[PDB]
Amino acid sequence: TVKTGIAIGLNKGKKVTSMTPAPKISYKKGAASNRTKFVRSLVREIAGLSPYERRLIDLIRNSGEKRARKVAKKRLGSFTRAKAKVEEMNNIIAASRRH
Amino acid sequence: SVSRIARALKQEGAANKTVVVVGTVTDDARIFEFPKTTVAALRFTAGARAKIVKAGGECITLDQLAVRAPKGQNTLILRGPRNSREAVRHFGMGPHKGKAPRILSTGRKFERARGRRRSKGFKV
Amino acid sequence: QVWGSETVASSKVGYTLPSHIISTSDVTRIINSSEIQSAIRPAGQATQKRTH
Amino acid sequence: AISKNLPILKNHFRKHWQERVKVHFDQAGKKVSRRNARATRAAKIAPRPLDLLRPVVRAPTVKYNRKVRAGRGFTLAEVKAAGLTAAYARTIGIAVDHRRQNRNQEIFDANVQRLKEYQSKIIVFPRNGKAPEAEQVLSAAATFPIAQPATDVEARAVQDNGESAFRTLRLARSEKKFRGIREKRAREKAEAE
Amino acid sequence: PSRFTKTRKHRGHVSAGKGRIGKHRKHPGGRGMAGGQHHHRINMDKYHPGYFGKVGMRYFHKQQAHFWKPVLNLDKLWTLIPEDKRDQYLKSASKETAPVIDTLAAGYGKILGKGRIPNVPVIVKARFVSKLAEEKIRAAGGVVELIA
RNA sequence: AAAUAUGUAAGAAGUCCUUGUUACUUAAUUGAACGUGGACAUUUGAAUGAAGAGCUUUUAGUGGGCCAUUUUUGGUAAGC
RNA sequence: CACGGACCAAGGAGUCUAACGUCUAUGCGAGUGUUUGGGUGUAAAACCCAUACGCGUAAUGAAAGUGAACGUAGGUUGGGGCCUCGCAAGAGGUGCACAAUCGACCGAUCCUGAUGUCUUCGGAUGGAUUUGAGUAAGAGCAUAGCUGUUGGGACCCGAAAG
RNA sequence: GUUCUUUGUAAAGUGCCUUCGAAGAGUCGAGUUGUUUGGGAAUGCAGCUCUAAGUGGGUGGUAAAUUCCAUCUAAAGCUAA
RNA sequence: CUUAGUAACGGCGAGUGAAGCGGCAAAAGCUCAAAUUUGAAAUCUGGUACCUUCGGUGCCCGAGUUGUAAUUUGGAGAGGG
Ligand SMILES: [Mg+2]
Ligand SMILES: [Mg+2]
Ligand SMILES: [Mg+2]
Ligand SMILES: [Mg+2]
Ligand SMILES: [Mg+2]
Ligand SMILES: [Mg+2]
Ligand SMILES: [Mg+2]
Ligand SMILES: [Mg+2]
Ligand SMILES: [Mg+2]
Ligand SMILES: [Mg+2]
Ligand SMILES: [Mg+2]
Ligand SMILES: [Mg+2]
Ligand SMILES: [Mg+2]
Ligand SMILES: [Mg+2]
Ligand SMILES: [Mg+2]
Ligand SMILES: [Mg+2]
Ligand SMILES: [Mg+2]
Ligand SMILES: [Mg+2]
Ligand SMILES: [Mg+2]
Repeated sequence: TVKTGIAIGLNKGKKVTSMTPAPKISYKKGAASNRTKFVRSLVREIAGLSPYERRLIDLIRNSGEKRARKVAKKRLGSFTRAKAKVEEMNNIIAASRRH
Repeated sequence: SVSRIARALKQEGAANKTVVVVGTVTDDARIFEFPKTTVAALRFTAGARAKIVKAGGECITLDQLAVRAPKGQNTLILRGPRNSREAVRHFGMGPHKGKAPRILSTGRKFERARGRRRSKGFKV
Repeated sequence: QVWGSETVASSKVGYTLPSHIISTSDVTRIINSSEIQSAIRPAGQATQKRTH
Repeated sequence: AISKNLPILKNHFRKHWQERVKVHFDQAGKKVSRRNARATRAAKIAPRPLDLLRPVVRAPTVKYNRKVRAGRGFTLAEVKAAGLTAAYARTIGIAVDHRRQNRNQEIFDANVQRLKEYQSKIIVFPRNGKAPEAEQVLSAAATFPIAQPATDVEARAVQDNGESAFRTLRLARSEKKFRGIREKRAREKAEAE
Repeated sequence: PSRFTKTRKHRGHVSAGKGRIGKHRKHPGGRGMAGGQHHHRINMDKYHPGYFGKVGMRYFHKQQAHFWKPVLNLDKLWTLIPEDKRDQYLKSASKETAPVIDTLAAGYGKILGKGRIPNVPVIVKARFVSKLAEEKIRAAGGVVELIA
């Protein structure tokens, strides 16, 4: 971004020469790895779908993805998790049933 | 103030009159020139005595003033501003007076609503 | 060195001995000078004489 | 209740306040005991100083970011740059802080020299325990004081470009204020054919 | 001390300077700030106008730090140079060597322009300025520089 | 249409001449309001009086009253 | 013909604190305040002390913000004291505090929209029976004492109750 | 401080280059009811109903949608002054 | 110590009310879980003999692979070269 050198503005601050240090490992916490991929893949085929996920794929197959989100937002807590879950269910319908 | 003495000496005729102040005399840092002259007082600050002697002057005590000038001749008495004091802001507080309330903390929500505007009932 | 004078400093961070509101402690020495006596008008009479 | 022309006070004493009063009578004693702790501590530890050697840090916020001030510890980069291990550092009176990072150069330059000085002015004894004589110096902080960096010089020439300062500081605001409103125009006018 | 207080004088006078008719009773009018809109409303209009009601916006989690900007006038200005160096720069100045005056390092956020400076070039480093204070420094010979 | 009670005036912060200032006012530098300069002094413009004239700050008690001459409303009257 | 009081001794009622107003005294003075802590000590005393932090040195506006000299820091009328003339009575000269009065400056509100301009940003200049706890050669900071204020058992003794 | 003891084909640290990097669920989170806080379209705690993700998750003191940026690494644990 | 009787709450009434930054006192860091020792449960309570006894040495039962030691704890780190 680079600092301007004045007291107010868009890039507010003072010009000083930088270092940009080494990246920490703790920042990469969410990251998957190969052991988890195989594991999570192998547990899903054993366990199968839950009761709301038998109604969730039927709302996509019949009505549509607007009606599917509304339920997934009410079933899960939030709007951002209801985006994800619906996208996960468009791969469960795509990968298993058709192909 | 030492400036208040200088502005009294800028007067027409009063160049060489021994100025007299019954009280303290204080320094000022808002003047970059100051005349010669001879001041007579009870007290001087370290800064005011330094500023008068640096300009080739002389600080005199009130008993030395009596010896030099017994009937009080070629003298000019000065007095500091009494009403400038903060206590007299508040004296005479009432409606339509413009006088400052007695108040500790300021800012909005410290006496600016029902009483100081149309929008909140009335103005004073 | 510990208290200070006009010559040496003080040995206290920001200090100088205090000044006088009167230069001469003796009063009657001032009154009986000359410059005053010339200006002073003549004396009365100590304790009055009761007229009537 | 209310009378005269006095100011309006707010004195909070409607709770059982006399049950919870503290009066610091011990002030004079706690000093003496606090000084006995420092004389005790300097015995059992012996020739080492009473405190660790700390680093130089620039304070936060718009108020205090003129000052320079002692931080907690150095950094796993700053400990390595001087040429010693993070485990070995702690054993020689240095404070290593893992959780700070280095985004600034002028401080990092100072802190390496600060360690470089310290590292030269000590006597590390062997574990055999022969112990050559030396005698303690109680304060490291006294020996390596936090210097205050004089940025600008006294006498300089006079440059005059002619944009009035006050004009700069108003256009800086006026640009900031109207960014998104110009982005909204620039993004719509570009996409709309 | 107690021997100067007036309760020593009232010894031997029945009512202690409180009266026979009215007397000194517990809390006659009410405790504290009671009846400020009722039976003390004349004292609260005159002496405390504005008290009741509320006005501007709220501000959740304000910080006295974000609004730090202590001002300095052009009258003081020269006081930021040490006293031994002050007479050197005043007498016989030029564009080669003017004094730098770091106002942030001395502890000021803005340079207001209250009243008059001697005709000598200077350099003023400051976070903020006003329009008028910038004009007087220009007029004398100096300039302003912006920083953070 | 009284008597008793009640407002204002009896000068220097005033009176007269001289010709300046204005975005107000006049058909009109005519007026208006404040002025420069000059003229008028302790009979300076009724009596009597004046332990001085004026200004500020701050705080107590009190907020049940009653009586008498004259005027008076309620009431037959009342120490009402 | 209202209440308390048979008698004597001893005890028996406007206090201490936190935060404040006016007044007074002392220190220093555009600054002021050593005691949170450190140093030292004949050791709860006395002595010394770095950096910060208050209060003060600037206001105004709900805010974003903006931020105090057209002029010898203005004119007018008073004005103690001082200077010139005078034997005095008086006349001129300049006039600190303080008081009345017409202006300028700072911020709020309403109005006018100049050089320019990333075609919608900028706000020069000039106002207005408006508005402020403002400027106009700084006066406060600490400590101490009378009297006053509020919270506290709050001058001493007294319920029915909960 | 002085004088007898060597545990070891044992243990530890650092330079350089690759392929990798396991990270806590009836929990987080959401709704609703009660309490509590200075915490205001909800500061914490607890009941009941619902219930995740892994370039993810929490936080960013005004609710919501979309796009960015910064900062930490929860649901396991010890420890003088 | 200060922030501060402040930001905020409140028949917005009576009332209530913290936090970051700055100066000091004191300063100290770390441990599991999630990994194949697999060319050799490397670990451990007790019982029973002996000794230099806050415990050591040798046998015998038992606990334990539904995981006891070693290695690693995100500041990283491990296998390979
Ligand atoms: Mg009496
Ligand atoms: Mg009695
Ligand atoms: Mg009373
Ligand atoms: Mg009444
Ligand atoms: Mg009564
Ligand atoms: Mg009775
Ligand atoms: Mg009786
Ligand atoms: Mg007695
Ligand atoms: Mg009290
Ligand atoms: Mg009782
Ligand atoms: Mg009840
Ligand atoms: Mg974890
Ligand atoms: Mg809940
Ligand atoms: Mg509550
Ligand atoms: Mg614990
Ligand atoms: Mg305060
Ligand atoms: Mg609350
Ligand atoms: Mg609430
Ligand atoms: Mg409470």
